[PDB]
Amino acid sequence: GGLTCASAPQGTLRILEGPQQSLSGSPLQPIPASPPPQIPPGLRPRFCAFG
Amino acid sequence: DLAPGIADSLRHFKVLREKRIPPWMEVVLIPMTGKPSLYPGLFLFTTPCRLVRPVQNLALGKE
Repeated sequence: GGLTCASAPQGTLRILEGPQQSLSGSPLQPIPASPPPQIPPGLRPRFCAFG
Repeated sequence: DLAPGIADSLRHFKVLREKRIPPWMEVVLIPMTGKPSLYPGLFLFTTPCRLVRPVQNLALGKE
């Protein structure tokens, strides 16, 4: 009436919960790159010679 | 063969602030080859004195 060893298991199942990968879009930056410093339009000379 | 996917899943949790993974856990996975490289294994630090720095996470754009 006691507990005895039974037949060895024939296989093992290991369960884990996993989600999946999306598409590669690689959206690097809101406003991207190093935007260049640049000329103010027209500007004009702010200096003249004497005479 | 589950270490890479686990590291990527844990990195996605910290970036999107899911689960309770602190926004600053370091999921490290030092791969193992046959070469005398650094000892292999998946570490996960969350202690209060490490240095961290921001980087734009591509493929998610989530800093």
